[PDB]
Amino acid sequence: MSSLLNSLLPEYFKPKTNLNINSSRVQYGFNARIDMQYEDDSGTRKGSRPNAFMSNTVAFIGNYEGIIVDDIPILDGLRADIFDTHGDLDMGLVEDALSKSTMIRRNVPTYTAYASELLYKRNLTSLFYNMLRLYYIKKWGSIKYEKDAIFYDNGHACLLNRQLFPKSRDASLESSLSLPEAEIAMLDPGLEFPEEDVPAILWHGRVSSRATCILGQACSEFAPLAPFSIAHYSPQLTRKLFVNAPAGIEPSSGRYTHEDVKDAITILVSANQAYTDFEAAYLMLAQTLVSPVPRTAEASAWFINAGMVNMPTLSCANGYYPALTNVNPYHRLDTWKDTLNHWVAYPDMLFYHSVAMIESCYVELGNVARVSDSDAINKYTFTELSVQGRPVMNRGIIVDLTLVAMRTGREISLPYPVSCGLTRTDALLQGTEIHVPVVVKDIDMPQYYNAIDKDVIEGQETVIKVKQLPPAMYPIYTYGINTTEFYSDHFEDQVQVEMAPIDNGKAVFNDARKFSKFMSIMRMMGNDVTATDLVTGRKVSNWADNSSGRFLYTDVKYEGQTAFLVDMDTVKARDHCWVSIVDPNGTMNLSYKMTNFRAAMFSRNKPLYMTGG
Amino acid sequence: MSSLLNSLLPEYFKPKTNLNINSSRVQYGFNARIDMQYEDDSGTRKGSRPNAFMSNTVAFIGNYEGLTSLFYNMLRLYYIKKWGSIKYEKDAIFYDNGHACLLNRQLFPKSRDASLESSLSLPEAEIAMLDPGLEDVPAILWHGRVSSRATCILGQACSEFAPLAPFSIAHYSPQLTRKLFVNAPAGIEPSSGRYTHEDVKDAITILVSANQAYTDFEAAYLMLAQTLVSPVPRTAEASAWFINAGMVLSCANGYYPALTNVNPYHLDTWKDTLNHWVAYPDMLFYHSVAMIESCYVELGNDLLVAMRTGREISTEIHVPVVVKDIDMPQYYNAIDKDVIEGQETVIKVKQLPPAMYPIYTYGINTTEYSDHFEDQVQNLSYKMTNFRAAMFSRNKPLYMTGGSVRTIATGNYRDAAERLRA
Amino acid sequence: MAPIDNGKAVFNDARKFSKFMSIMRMMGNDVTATDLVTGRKVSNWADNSS
Repeated sequence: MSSLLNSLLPEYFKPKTNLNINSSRVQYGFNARIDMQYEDDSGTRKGSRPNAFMSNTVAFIGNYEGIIVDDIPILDGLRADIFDTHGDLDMGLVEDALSKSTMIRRNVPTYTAYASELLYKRNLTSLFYNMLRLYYIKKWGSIKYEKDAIFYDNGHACLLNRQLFPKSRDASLESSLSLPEAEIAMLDPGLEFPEEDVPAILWHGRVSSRATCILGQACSEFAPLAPFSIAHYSPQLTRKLFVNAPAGIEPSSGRYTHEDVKDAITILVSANQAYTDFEAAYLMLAQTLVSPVPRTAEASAWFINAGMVNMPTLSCANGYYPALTNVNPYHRLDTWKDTLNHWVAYPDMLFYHSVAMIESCYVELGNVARVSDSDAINKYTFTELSVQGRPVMNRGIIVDLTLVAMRTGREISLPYPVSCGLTRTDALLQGTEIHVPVVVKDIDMPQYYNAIDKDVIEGQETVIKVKQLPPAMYPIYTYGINTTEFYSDHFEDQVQVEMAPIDNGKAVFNDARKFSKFMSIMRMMGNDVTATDLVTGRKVSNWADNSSGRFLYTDVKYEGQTAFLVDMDTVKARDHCWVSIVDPNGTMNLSYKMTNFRAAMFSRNKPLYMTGG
Repeated sequence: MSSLLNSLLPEYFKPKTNLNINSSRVQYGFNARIDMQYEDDSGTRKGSRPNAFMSNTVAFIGNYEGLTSLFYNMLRLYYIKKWGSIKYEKDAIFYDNGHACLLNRQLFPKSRDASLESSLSLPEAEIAMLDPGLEDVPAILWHGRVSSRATCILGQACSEFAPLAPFSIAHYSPQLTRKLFVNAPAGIEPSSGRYTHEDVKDAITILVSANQAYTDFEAAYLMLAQTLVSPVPRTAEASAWFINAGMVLSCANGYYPALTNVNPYHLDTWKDTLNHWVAYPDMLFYHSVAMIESCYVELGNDLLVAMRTGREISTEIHVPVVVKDIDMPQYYNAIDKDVIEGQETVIKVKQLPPAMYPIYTYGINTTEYSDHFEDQVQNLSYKMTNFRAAMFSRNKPLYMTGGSVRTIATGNYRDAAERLRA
Repeated sequence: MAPIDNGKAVFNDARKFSKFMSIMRMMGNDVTATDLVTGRKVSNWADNSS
């Protein structure tokens, strides 16, 4: 659905058609003007950063694995005459329709008997999904993946691509896949009895030399070398595929450009009258196009084990019954062609729709992981109460759309309750410890991170124990539309730290809420604060990120009693465009204001500009 | 966006069509009249400055690195041919106060002496014909037969730009494409080799009309307004901006011409920017000066223009310097505290000073710059009247030629009933 | 003063020069001005009583 994914984009964001991606990493964000202020008994110290960049790093890598599952049939496309008043295939009008057609008279009785099974095999979502992936593989084919590259680095802990993805050879996206071609046979109209477990599709005129090569590779096994997101592992959809084209199928060309795949899709949707099937395939790819680079080192727990993609079995019986498809189809919603028409016009807009969906999900799974099991709407039972339909199983797109509904705070409506796509909530529902690997840089690491060893020499491969999952992304596109006090994504905010002159700079934060806001605003002002917990004896640093530049409370990496000693004569000025706290006395009052917003994107440490219409 | 950048010019100034630029440096300002009145404890004194010239200096020198991208290069080819007699000398002055001096050897190493036409030697990309029947190469529509001259322009527009002299409209750009299909019913002619600046206008006007790429042109027009000219710094410290080099094609109309028909989807003022350029090409110079002034003024405190006008639009740096007088270390924050006339030293810049003073945007909104018309400083009370724009080029007056610019502009509605806000 | 000036201020008026130099001494700051015409120097710390 192009419509609901379009509304997620910000108001200030004015997108153009073409986006020239030339790398496997993009820093999308915005430039804002922050007017910071520090008030005290001595006096006020004002600062102003005219261009402050808040970013979320998004990559084209992510381990996924496809499995063939059984899903509901999509009945949109068939002629409106055969349907009854309620909206189900009234068999008796089918026998009437086949009799008054251009069919062979000896086949009518034998074909009508099979109709009861074959007419309820209508799901082309798997074919459109694979054909969409072939379009983007050939378009952005020049992107590279290096084996010994930096997946994450925060100074203390480093995580390489070798650690997360073993069995991985370095290669370009174009050179990753070597797809073998499936047989595309021509359907004989004078066949005695239809062959079930072999799908037959319709076509307009002659199947071109390039269309054979595309359909051949779409219905085949994806066995990748490099762990790319649009070239993940998928099983063999089918062995043979019939095509009811009176004009003969030309033999396989071998080569094809990305423009020839658009030609193949537009003919297939038009002939078969399968627009709702395409809408399902569009939302499936929107989830699994780009995966987020983790915000913190301990936020890599989401991407350790491979999340399963639910691809519905390829099943189509239009080739055997050409009469039942015509120019007057049955459809539920009137705006049923809108998703295809949007893709044909603006193909590259899917990148913006993809980041909008994953940013909406991973933000909400951040503040869903921080609720106790003893509650009404909790970790296990947040999907059931929200869903007001009849899906086969609460997985795939249903779990991702219900998280978007919670974020925006609106009612999302689909025509068919289809349950296909990636399932994200895997590591959450397990509710166990996850062991993420890390290579150390400094020697004073295991004070900050909950490491397995207490003394570790530099260049050693260690393990961090992550219990509660921290947020993987910070809200940027959904900034101050449905604000919560956890993220604290306000335009205006203030904090009042109360100290007396008798105290020699040392302040104890009994409250957890205002400790988070103090540590966050001090980082906007470019000050490196290092607090120490009095009960446990661990340490936390506000500089635990190089993208957003905010401090979330999950950076403590421990749930206990709140007694944070901060010494305010060890505050160090780190960044440029900063206000100085030389020597405070009395009550401190910090405050900021974000005034205007301008969309900005970065790639290879250079500006990435939007071009076209 | 013509109507946006046209608004930035002052209400009194209305420039003429043509402007014969014959140098790499242009002063622009106004001749105002100041009526001062002084009062203190000793007594009162009244005077009057009859003619006072307040001006900035803007140049065609700026180190930069690289269907909107195609129109961008086609526009750059137009101005290379038109103003293709501007000389860049390597051992010339960039800034000169009296104590310090910056040469063009410094700020621009890896440069030689060349004219603007002699800077680029562009190769030609293959312009092939798309035969109808074929079932990372763009295809564009065309009206009738592709002319012998039109081939050479499209060929050079797609090719790599590799300059010798640092010029603003000849900056380094990567190769757009290798091939470019043209769905022309009549076959294309082979490339001639030579073309006039007038022939590039004919190429742009046809390419936009056929493809209906009016909004793509508007993007390229604004994109060139930033690059076209660069500021000459106000003081020696304001050279810190221009040390590090600032960083600056797909179409499927040829394949599927059914998608582009007689009823296109569009603002109702979506053909104004092209209609403005095709009528008055030399007006871009004034729009460019207006834009780069607004940006570099507000950075002292791109679409910075909103912060300037106040309307809704829809590490220490090591500057290399030359010592002219022996007493230089007293004024500038120099590394070597003892110097000799001729020595090349380096000065330190921590906070970036303003590169330009408000001239066109003088008194539209006054900050405490203190660019008032009337002000009482505490006692000095002055009044500014009788503004008249004047431009100087190569220490002589540069006069505007041609006729008076008549307004072209379309209303918010043609025959549209309801404003579907969108 | 403007940011273009690197701390250096010239007092054309004699009245406000006297008030600046006096209030800076209440604040406990040792200012040393130099006359541009003659080339002599004046210090605000020229008394230990008032």
